Amino acid sequence: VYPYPMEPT
Amino acid sequence: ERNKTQEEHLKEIMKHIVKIEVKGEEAVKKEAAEKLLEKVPSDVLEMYKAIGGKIYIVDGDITKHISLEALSEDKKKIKDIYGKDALLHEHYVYAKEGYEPVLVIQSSEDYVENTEKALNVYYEIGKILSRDILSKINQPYQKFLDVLNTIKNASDSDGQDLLFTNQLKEHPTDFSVEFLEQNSNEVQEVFAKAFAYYIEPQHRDVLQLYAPEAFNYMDKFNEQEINLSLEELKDQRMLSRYEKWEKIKQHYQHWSDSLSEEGRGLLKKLQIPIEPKKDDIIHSLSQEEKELLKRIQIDSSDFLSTEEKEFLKKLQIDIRDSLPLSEKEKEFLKKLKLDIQPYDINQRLQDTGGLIDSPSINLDVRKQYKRDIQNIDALLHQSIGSTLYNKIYLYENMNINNLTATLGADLVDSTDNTKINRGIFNEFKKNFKYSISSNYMIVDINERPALDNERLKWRIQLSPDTRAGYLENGKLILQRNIGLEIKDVQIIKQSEKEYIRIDAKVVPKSKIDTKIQEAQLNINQEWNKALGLPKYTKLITFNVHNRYASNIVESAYLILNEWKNNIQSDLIKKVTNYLVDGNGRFVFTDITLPNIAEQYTHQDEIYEQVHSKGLYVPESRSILLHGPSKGVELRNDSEGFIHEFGHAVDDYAGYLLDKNQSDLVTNSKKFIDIFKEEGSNLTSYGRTNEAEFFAEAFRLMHSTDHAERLKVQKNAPKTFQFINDQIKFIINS
Repeated sequence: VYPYPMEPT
Repeated sequence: ERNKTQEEHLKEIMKHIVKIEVKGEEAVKKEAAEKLLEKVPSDVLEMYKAIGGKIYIVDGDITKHISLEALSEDKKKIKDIYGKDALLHEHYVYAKEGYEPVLVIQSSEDYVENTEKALNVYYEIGKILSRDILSKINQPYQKFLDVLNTIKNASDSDGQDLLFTNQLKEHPTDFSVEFLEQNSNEVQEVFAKAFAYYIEPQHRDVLQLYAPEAFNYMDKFNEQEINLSLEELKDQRMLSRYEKWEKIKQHYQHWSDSLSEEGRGLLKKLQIPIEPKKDDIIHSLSQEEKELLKRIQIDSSDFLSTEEKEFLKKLQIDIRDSLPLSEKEKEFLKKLKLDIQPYDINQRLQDTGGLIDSPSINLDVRKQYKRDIQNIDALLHQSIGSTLYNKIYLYENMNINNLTATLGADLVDSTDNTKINRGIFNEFKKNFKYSISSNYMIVDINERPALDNERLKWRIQLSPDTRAGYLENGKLILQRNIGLEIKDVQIIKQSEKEYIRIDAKVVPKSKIDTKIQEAQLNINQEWNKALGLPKYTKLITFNVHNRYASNIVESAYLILNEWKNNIQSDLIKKVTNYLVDGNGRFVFTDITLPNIAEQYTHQDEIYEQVHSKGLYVPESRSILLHGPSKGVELRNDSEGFIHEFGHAVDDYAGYLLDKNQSDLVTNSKKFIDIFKEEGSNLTSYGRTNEAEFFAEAFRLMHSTDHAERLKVQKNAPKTFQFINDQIKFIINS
């Protein structure tokens, strides 16, 4: 699984 | 049989505000006054009533009346609908402003044959509407500024030559909310004027001829929207607010009196989540786990948000009353992450989109959540429909981030945090047509002030069918799985601060789901024909459950058109086919990624789940894209998607190499070196590892912004050349 994380809310 | 209720409604309100005081046998003059005010939208009269206004039909010099006895020489000289100066004691109409509004109309035989007077009367009524009523609910506003601007900046000056004064005519730039701020009377005149022309049947055609945009507005407003105005006006009235709260409190009286202890315990823990307790966490920690908790620089990892970071961090503090990093620990933390989450029921529903059986959390908790939910579902059995009332609006204050963190990042004007950025606003209103609630919505009976991060004010129109639970504090808890259609989105001012009013109507969740399903079916016909796949293949899937629903769907199309117009058609087909051959999928969803089968199905352990904006799963050969979030400074979703398609390109190329095994070309020594060198030239995220670098790089190279395409070329040439080789390799082979 290769993601692209979001930005902490 | 129902239009007659309307005439019925009239007579009623008339009885109050309409007071006749004449000579010539009132029966006639009065009859005339009814036929005149009959043309005015019923609800404007009830609104005038709401603010204590009254209409007096008297004889002779209108200033010769009790209500107008105090009028000041200045306000004794008026101007008619056309701008011509007149003398009050010579005119036939006047609307007194003030905390005790007065409408005085001179009783004349004909108002029909005299299309001019009528126009004026309506003009002073329109003046009442805009100046005395709408002003108490902060309007007209941006929505109206729009009609005004469309009129001036339109090539055909005849529009202005009918509704604007010269003061407005001259004004250079468009009328901004600021203008209106210090020109309320100006706008009110135009508003009033357009309302006038519209109301008076004879002058209506003229409006629709030279000022169509205005006609339209006043048309829509008087045929529907107005009723919402009345609604908001009432929401301002203390008594109205409480008369409402009571009827509802009463309609659920039995439901409440019969409610058990546990029942209330549920409704309660549903409103405020239980935070994890140290004495438990520490207690749970295995011997090694507890020990291992001391060599950790928690602030090391990333999959742990600050809140979690700090929380964990204080766990040591209690243990200390005593005497980067390895992945075995990285594992330990991915494990504790799960355990330190608040027990938040509504949260659980939103994250899973309703699939409460998702194995994205530890069985015991999954079960604990299911038990409580099946119960709340049982508790919220009585529907809102009642004989105590008809249409019932409920309110909800929401945070934009909940629907789209990306736009939520630029919603408030950075120079003036009281204003809303028209730019992001437009983009946000764009494809917002339907919404879904997978968890229990907690609304207010009467609208209340919002929180800072909440700039979204929903005004929801409940269905009689909708089930709900009553709370003592004047809030209702609605049942899960509600369907909502967006009826209107506009910017409004409230408390010297701007908000986005969302007017929605509850409908059957299935009706919405059918739209989603019909769309998913449509999108494949289209992209199956483009990519040239078998007519009935299932490539793209819409896993949409939450509140910004319709959007997820409408952005998938756009995301793909981007994907298309930036990458080589033949690379697309070759890779895409590879994916389909493995049952792959392009999943566009609004539920957190660890709840998409395509990922959790191929997991070893649960704590090995990933939630992010995008994710590529080799085992499923699918690309997942979570819409509600904000990619770490990704301009938009298009990019993130392509970034994932990069991991997909990596996955196919490696395969073409040694077809006997699924290994990544991004793993080859030849590449492990290019990365070891140029692997710090592009985005920081790219610096993570080869696969991410390859993808990050792959992405920039296919950006819609060439400025970015060049960056790779003159910063990671050895890479720009690699990726391009892999492209030919795949295209040909």
